[PDB]
Amino acid sequence: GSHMWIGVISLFPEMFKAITEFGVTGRAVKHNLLKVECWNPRDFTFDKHKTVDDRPYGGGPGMLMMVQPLRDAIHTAKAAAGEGAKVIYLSPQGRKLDQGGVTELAQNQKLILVCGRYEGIDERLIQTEIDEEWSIGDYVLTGGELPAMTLIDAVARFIPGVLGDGLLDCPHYTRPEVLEGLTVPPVLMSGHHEEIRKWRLKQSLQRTWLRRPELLEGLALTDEQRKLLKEAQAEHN
Amino acid sequence: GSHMWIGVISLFPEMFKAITEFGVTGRAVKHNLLKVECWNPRDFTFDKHKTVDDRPYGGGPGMLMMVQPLRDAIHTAKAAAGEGAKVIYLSPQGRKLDQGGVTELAQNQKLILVCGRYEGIDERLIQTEIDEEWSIGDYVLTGGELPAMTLIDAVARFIPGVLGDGLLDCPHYTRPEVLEGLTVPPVLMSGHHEEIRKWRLKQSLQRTWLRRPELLEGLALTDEQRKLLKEAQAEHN
Ligand SMILES: Nc1nonc1C(=O)NCC1CCCCC1
Ligand SMILES: Nc1nonc1C(=O)NCC1CCCCC1
Repeated sequence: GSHMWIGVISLFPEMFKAITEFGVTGRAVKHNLLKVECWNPRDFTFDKHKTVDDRPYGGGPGMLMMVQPLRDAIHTAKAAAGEGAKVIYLSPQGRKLDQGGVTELAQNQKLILVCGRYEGIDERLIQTEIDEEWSIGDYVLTGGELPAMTLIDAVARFIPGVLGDGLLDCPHYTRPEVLEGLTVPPVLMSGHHEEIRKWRLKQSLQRTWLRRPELLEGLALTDEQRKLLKEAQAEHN
Repeated sequence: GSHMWIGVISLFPEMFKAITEFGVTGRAVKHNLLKVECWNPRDFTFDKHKTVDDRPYGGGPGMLMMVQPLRDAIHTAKAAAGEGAKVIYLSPQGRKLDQGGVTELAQNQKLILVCGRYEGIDERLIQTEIDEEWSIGDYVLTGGELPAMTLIDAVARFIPGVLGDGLLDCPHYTRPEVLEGLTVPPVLMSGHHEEIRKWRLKQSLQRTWLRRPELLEGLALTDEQRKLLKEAQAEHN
């Protein structure tokens, strides 16, 4: 119902087939719940070799994205989007993406994602063309395409019809009942939905505490969560 | 020279064309510096509909990856890799990936990346088949393929011949000298390499301090870095 439009600026638009042609996101595109539209800076060049990079002022080992083709591609995308479109640049210098951030971005009906290549883009373009800068993680990649697709996949899950709480997920079990000597926890076989809910919640609480203690600090646990966590920490001791 | 082999278990192997056919990583594959080999659990099914999912014990809204096809695919990949291969599962419950973690993973000559779909995989498979669990970020995606590709792209940068310090990157500038009233910092035009190096370092220090203060805590700054940062904080005031 509340479909989403995402414009993409990229030198390798065919990379985005990975999300538009496969799985849940592929279905979302086919069903017109999500639309991904790509513009290639190479198409906006004029020199006879279609040059899309340029030398950095001050010297340096690498190259930067050439301003004019990239600038023109962005302007074209903005015009196609109309008013309301938020322009986002993916880079390690951006705001750290988390699920809260995903929910925020997902409120936007229109996004334009600029995918950097080489050593990046001109700083003045960030000032004049980019509304927000985001990062998917503290690591370095060869291009902004994978971060853009990661963002798209993340926000797509919030679009109505695409699918079917601060804690890590509980463990999951399926057939067979015994796998290499390891049995399914009896509570999951019991058929008692309330016990199953509490066990799963307790497991999530235990796993978050053991693996990601800092995530617990940012939460105000319910009475039930405080109790189950206490139980888990007592059993762990 | 120190090429890398990465095995992938995925229901959508064609997604990985995004990294194997394009850009820096595409070149790495063509030049045999990086090899990405995929196995599809669907190929290991036997039922007439090639079923790759299964119902979770204890009930629940979603489905899990079916154990037998996934187990068989993993075993096949391991056999193809031989000894030394580290098997990695991508999920939000994994160890948080950062650049330090990328450098660690990049030491491995062989990796096998298991890409979960649906609600995930059986916990006992994690215990019996998975060596390490990693996460690219605190957000939820539809599948492990994008995280796997993100990891591959990240570690590929450390392979010799693929390409050409705790701080955020400095701003970059290219042509033209004036862009919508915004000029290139004169120091980058000066031709004085030492001044340019110090300005870039100071900019990185300033940006890290303003955007990601916590990253500074984890660093032991050099005498020069302490001074340039002090200068930046004085100028900011
Ligand atoms: N990490 C990240 N989070 O979002 N993007 C990231 C990245 O590593 N992007 C690669 C590009 C970014 C532009 C400069 C060239 C490298
Ligand atoms: N975040 C992440 N970091 O690594 N993987 C992530 C993820 O969100 N993976 C999606 C899959 C994970 C298996 C269960 C179904 C969802």
